[PDB]
Amino acid sequence: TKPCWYWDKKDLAHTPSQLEGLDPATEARYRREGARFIFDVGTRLGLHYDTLATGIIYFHRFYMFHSFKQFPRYVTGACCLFLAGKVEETPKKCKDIIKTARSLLNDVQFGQFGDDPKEEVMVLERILLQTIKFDLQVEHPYQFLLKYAKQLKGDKNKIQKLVQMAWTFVNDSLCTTLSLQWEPEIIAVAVMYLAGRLCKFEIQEWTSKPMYRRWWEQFVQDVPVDVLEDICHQILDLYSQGKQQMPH
Amino acid sequence: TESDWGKRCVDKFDIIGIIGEGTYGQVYKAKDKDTGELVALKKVRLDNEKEGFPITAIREIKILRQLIHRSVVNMKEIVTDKQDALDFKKDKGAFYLVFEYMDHDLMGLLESGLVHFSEDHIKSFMKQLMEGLEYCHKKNFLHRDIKCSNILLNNSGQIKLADFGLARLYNSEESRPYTNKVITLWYRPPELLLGEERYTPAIDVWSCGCILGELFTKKPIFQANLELAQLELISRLCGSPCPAVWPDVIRLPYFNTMKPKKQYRRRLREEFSFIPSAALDLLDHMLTLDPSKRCTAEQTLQSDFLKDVELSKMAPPDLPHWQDCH
Amino acid sequence: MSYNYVVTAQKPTAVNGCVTGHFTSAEDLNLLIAKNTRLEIYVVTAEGLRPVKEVGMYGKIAVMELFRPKGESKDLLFILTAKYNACILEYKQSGESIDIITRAHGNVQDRIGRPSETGIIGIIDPECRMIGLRLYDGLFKVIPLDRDNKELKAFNIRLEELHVIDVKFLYGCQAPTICFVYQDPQGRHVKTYEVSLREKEFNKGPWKQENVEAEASMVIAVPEPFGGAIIIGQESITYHNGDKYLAIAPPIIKQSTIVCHNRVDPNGSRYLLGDMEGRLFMLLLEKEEQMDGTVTLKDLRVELLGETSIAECLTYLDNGVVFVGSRLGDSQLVKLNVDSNEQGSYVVAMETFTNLGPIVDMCVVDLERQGQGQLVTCSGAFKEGSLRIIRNGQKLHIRTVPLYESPRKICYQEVSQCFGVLSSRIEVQDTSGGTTALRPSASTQALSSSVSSSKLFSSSTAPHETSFGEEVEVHNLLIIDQHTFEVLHAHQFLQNEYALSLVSCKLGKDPNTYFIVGTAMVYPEEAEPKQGRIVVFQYSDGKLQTVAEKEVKGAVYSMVEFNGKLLASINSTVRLYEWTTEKELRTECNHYNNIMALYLKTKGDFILVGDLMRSVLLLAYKPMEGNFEEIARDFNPNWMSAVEILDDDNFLGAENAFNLFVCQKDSAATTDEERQHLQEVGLFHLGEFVNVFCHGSLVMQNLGETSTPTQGSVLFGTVNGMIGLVTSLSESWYNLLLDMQNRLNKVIKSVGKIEHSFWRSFHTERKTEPATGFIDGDLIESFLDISRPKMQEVVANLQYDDGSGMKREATADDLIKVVEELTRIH
Ligand SMILES: CC[C@H](CO)Nc1nc(NCCCCCc2cccc3ccccc23)c2ncn(C(C)C)c2n1
Repeated sequence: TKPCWYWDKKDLAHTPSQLEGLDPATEARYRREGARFIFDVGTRLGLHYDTLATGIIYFHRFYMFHSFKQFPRYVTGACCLFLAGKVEETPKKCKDIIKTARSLLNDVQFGQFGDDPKEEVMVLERILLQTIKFDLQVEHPYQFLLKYAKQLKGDKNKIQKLVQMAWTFVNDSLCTTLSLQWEPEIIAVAVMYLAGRLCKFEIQEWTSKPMYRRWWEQFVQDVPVDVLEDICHQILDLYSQGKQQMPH
Repeated sequence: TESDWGKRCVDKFDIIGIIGEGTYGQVYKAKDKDTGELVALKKVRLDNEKEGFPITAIREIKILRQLIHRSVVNMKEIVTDKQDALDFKKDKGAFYLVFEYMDHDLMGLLESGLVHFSEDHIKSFMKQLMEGLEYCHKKNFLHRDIKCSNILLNNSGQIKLADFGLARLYNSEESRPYTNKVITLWYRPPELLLGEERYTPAIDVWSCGCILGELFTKKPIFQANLELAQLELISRLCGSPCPAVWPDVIRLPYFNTMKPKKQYRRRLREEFSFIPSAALDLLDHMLTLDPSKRCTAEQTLQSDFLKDVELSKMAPPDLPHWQDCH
Repeated sequence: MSYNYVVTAQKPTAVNGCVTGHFTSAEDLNLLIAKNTRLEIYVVTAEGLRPVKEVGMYGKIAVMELFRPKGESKDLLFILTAKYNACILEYKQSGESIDIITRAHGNVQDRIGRPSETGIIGIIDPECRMIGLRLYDGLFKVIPLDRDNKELKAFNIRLEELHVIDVKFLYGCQAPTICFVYQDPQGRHVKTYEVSLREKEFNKGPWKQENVEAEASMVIAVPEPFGGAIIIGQESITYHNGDKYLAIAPPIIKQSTIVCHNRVDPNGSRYLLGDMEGRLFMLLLEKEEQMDGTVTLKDLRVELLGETSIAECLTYLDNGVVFVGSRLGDSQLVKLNVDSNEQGSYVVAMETFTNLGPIVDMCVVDLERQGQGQLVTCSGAFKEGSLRIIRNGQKLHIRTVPLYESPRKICYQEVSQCFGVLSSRIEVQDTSGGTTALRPSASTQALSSSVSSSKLFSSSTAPHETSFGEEVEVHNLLIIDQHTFEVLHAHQFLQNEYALSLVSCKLGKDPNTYFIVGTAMVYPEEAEPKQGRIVVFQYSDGKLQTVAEKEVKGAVYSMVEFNGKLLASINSTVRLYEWTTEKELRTECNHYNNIMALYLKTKGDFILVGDLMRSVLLLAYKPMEGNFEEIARDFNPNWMSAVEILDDDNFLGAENAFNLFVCQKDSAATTDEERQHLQEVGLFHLGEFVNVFCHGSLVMQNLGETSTPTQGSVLFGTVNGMIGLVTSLSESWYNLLLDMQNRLNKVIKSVGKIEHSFWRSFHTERKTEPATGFIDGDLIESFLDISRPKMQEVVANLQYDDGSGMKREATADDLIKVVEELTRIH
């Protein structure tokens, strides 16, 4: 019926990129750069946050089936965003995506697009669709962050601080393979959990079950804290590796 | 696995003929060699590369893999032409969307004059359609192209909805800007004739009501070539758009521009007096001018006409067979 | 775009209605006979009919009635066309000048309505206060006959009874009253309502009765001496007036359905009744006068008079002369005698008026080698079945070959100097368990005969029950000689086997010329036949020899010879067979993308297929590959009745809605879709139902010289007997004639003031389109009959292009030459 789009962390040691001699750090770096390229390009073009995420999810899934050494990432990124735009009904012309890419990429990087940038991107659409197995509908942590936050009742300002902090964590998790490890519902809960821990908030009090200390189980059944803690640990890793710190 | 679409080749189908062409594109009737099942293949051409893969197809793929209902057509898989080896840039082969083969389409059945509908056949027909529309509307999807050519009927009497090329998501809380003209002129709702652009799911209900009437007359209710003449025909029957019956008609862009010859009174019940009482009520509520007063899909199912229709007793339409040949 | 020309060679011959009254003068008794689109006016004499006038109308005549409103000296004529064009007409004569006046006119079509099953019904009040029309289920339309209603404006009264069988205005009522039989789930009933012009609604009726026969068919409004109504059924005739109820159920009428009625005596004492087997009855009303001074109906009686042609309409005229207007056989004038003849009959034929009747099929063959052509048509039905040899000589010469059974398909086999005809005769289940024919017919009177002994279906295992009295069709193949039309041989097909297709041809390397018949096993239980045969016969030495049989899984609707191979359509499948050296058929290729492959035509390696609902498809045999290819299909949905190939790119079709269209291959190879899309380049409302398209012409063309502007010749036969012709034009010639039509339409006065452009507009219940690509030749040939002032008015500013001069003014005498050349094509 529908394809399975989630892998185990241990499996990422065996992506095509890894097996062609790319080391783990480099593929992770390529994923951040490709995702952030997609994010920056679409943000300049005024695209809805779902459209950016869909392209990023297409991108992340793509490089589970192909190697970064044979498919230049910024071309792939641009193609994903182009398709994402048509999928999410925020369409853009390919020539406009290319124009924005030239602004944000240096000459060496834009070298990936070859002699005819538009062609290299449009040609890839055939491969992208086959690669993502024509499963175009994608759900993102954002809708669950809001669906769940809406059922919280309490201090308006504390809950809005929780949401925005978690929302930032969602935007940051797009640079990682979490999109490939856990369903979005879990991500939304995980980022709420991390925002709560950092804000010294106790979310159970805002739920309809204030004495149910595992507050998330009434949103997402069957999630052990182990999963939530792993997701949080990985999100905070990005902040510690970089120079940026937790938003608070 | 069954889910790995886009890889299997169209070699797996024996093409029987070309069933259809037009805005939807080229559709071929085929039989799968391995299963022996009759299918319908829509050729999607990305060779133009003006916008790459058509958005009409992207919506139909996106929506019909999410919608599962007896009265919604099923896309079984997507298959491809023999592709060029190790030359993805050179390759221009087209993709084919596999559907189930529906024996007939309502337009073909009506235009050829070969069908007759009793009240009970119309009950079985409308119940399925409005149940299907209900499934889609409850999922916040608007068909936006309900016409007789897009309703498919098997000889079994099963009804399935089809061309989702123009379908888009609807936000129940927030108004979104949409394409001004979406439905065929004969089946276009009055709000879209006046250019609402923020249309509700009620646009699809109006279209089905035009079909409900058409099934009792065998002739479309409102046939016009120009948007003004269509509003005139609707007005002669349903009444002219009035601030009294349509409070927000003044907000519609072309309200002052597009005026009917007169401020007509509603004559729907009089001109359709030959329709059964239970159905005439359904027509009057589905052909309501005000989008907010127009009934929902669910409300039609909880009507005297369709509520107590047992869907097990399909009752197929009067198919012509040899009797009409002779 | 394509350009074609359509003309009538023989006008509609079938009688669709007949009334008598005082239309031409308040003094003469006239007989008005209606043929499709044609009105004939006669005056009744002591020897027969004197013709006085004939007009054409731009419409199929659906209702025809004579009425005389207070203040008029003579009867006026009401006519309603099948496209809902209404008008009131008057006869006016000024010495030698006869014309028809349009007194009132308008189109009464409703924007919304369901057309009724029993068709348009039109009746007029005895006081001529209003015209009643039953056009749509659930509605009664009233046109009030006031002096001011020159536009025939009308209103609708809601009618609760949705399914109405028949209605009449009753006699003797205080207000206008209707009597109608209706059918609802409880059976058919007879009811009365009253009609109020002031209130514009129905009021309670004089009497309400129910429980009339389940198959009650016709309503008779009995005149004032008796009052009330008579109801004719399948088994019983009943009279209803108020409380009075009389019913006669004589066994004689059960045998055959009664279809027509007419009043003999104006008091209502006697009526004529006719039935489908051609019998003519007298219905007699027996008067009983009470000492009160009142007359009441005592009893009903039915007496058999004799035999007539299977009659669509009857008219009593005067003396003992009755006019038998026939749609299936020859129309007639018969005299009723008081004394029976020695055979027991009171009916003696006077005159026989030719009716080409239903033309089921036809072939064009030059029998006498006159380099001209003759048309041998399969015409008539049941006891009226005939073969009509038609040759052009200024009138057409028609020889009739009575068959007394239904003809279905005809083909010519020159090698054998004979014709093959497929026939159907009706037999009835009798007490022996078998069946008995109602009369001898061609199949029973053949010199030599044979019966299929095939064992293909002999395995049966399928039980079918028989009830005494039920009809069954027996299909035969008839071998008929071309010099003497004596039926030489009759081959009877299997029980429940229908012969659907016949071809005469040689196949493969086989030098013998065969008759090949395609059949279908027809059982009442089956919606679509699932068994069938292709049978190869040889006619040799006065005997038909069965050569080979091929079983198929369906009905062989159509067959055609194809480059020595046999092309046959079995239900959805289109198949090509080869003829082996072992004298057996072997399949080569198949096409399955059809609903029902009703019609087939070929040219070279191209095949045109006609479908029940999917218009027309062009197939091609790829000899390199040994299979079929879909060249182009017409995607617009149409219900086909016949198809024909005009040339390699143009294809002609006929719709069941009485319309003609021409499809053209786009021949523009920019995209695959454009090639596969057949474009409906021609649209034309003919007004006739076309059963057969045949290439050929009846014109004397022994040597070719002076060929006309028209190129190509296709003849077509219709249900109403009309034989027509379709030919092609060059672009310039079409535009000249088209520009001229628009000029003639402004000049020529139409009966009923019906717009010619409206009449020829393509029309189904769901669409109306302006005609395109077709020249109404019958309009063009009317230029010769219009007065000189009108001719010169037509030719003003007329310029023909593409000629020696880019623009050349035409004179009237120039055109009279052009139209005369066009008249020679038929
Ligand atoms: C044209 C667009 C529509 C989209 O709805 N064609 C369509 N007709 C589906 N059945 C109907 C089959 C009807 C009969 C088929 C046929 C056979 C031979 C000749 C014909 C000539 C004219 C018309 C029909 C003909 C159907 N079943 C699934 N699909 C998907 C591709 C949506 C379908 N599309």
